[PDB]
Amino acid sequence: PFIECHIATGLSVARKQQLIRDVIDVTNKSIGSDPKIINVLLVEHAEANMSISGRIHG
Amino acid sequence: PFIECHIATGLSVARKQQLIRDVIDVTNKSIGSDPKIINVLLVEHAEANMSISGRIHG
Amino acid sequence: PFIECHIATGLSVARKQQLIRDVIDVTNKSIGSDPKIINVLLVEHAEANMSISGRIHGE
Amino acid sequence: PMISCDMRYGRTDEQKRALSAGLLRVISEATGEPRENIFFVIREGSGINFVQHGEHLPDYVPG
Amino acid sequence: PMISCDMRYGRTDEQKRALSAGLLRVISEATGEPRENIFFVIREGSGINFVQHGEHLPDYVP
Amino acid sequence: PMISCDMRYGRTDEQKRALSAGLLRVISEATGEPRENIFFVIREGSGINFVQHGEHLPDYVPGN
Repeated sequence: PFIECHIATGLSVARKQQLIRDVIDVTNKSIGSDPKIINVLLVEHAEANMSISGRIHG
Repeated sequence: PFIECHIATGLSVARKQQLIRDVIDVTNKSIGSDPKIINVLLVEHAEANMSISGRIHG
Repeated sequence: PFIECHIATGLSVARKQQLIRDVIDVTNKSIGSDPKIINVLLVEHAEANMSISGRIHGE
Repeated sequence: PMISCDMRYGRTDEQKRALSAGLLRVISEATGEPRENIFFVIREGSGINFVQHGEHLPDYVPG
Repeated sequence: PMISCDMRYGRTDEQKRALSAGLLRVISEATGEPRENIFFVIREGSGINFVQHGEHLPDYVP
Repeated sequence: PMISCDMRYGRTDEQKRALSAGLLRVISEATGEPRENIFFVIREGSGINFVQHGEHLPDYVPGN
């Protein structure tokens, strides 16, 4: 699989590393994919540039 | 829906914020989606990193 | 086609432009697409934010 | 500019034309870019492929 | 947050439910964001559409 | 590196293989990244799903 995670800027380096590890782990466990075919991209955005459920930041 | 918009850097916060509002509204009007299931991501790029119809910037 | 390329930061602007030219060229050559229907987006990332085949950068 | 829309299967060709027309209009107004400089792609999937408020969506029903 | 997962067609609804539950939990835990503020989409395609180390994948078999 | 290509349904297996080989080569040469560190995904859809020059595309001819 290829998992792209769009998150707000601001997490520490250790937090981002652990998130990638955790994404790999839960993908492996839930659908059985060998880590060898799991690919992860973490991308950070300003909160202003993201809207979930039609919500405008601020 | 999830709408991802890749635009050139340099637009204003109000213009980007209005753009997000405009995309939510037009998705609502065109396909009838309730804003609660509309999600928008705005991503800004240097002009040199984008090519439409095989055009090379500059 | 719309081709999005996620690469590590570190290339020059000139090298990135050549990359786009070459992506357009190989797409045209491999599937016969006229450049007029080829679209390319290059996105740069820190190495730490990318994992291929479950590998963690630094390890 | 490049725009993508992931949404459930089931929209008519006419609905997709209305969506593109609207998105192109608003992107053009924001960026100053003409239609010639905008690309748009719709990506379709089943309801189970979309999760909002923690819950998977049902398959799309017109109306 | 917004999460997407591109994977081969063929996973069951039950497998997709387990995947979403897992990804939502770990993203929520990392970011401090409630599940209310997370969107997730799965995108599916044929095996030939997936290329890992230059090799095209076979179709998935559930 | 991770590469995606959104395009209409209808390209042959041979064409998809030629596309991946070419894109991998160009990316490798530009980035110094080995074959082992590159991922590529093709996302297919109907012609109506693609809009260029303000107009929706017809379906791709021929097909698979």
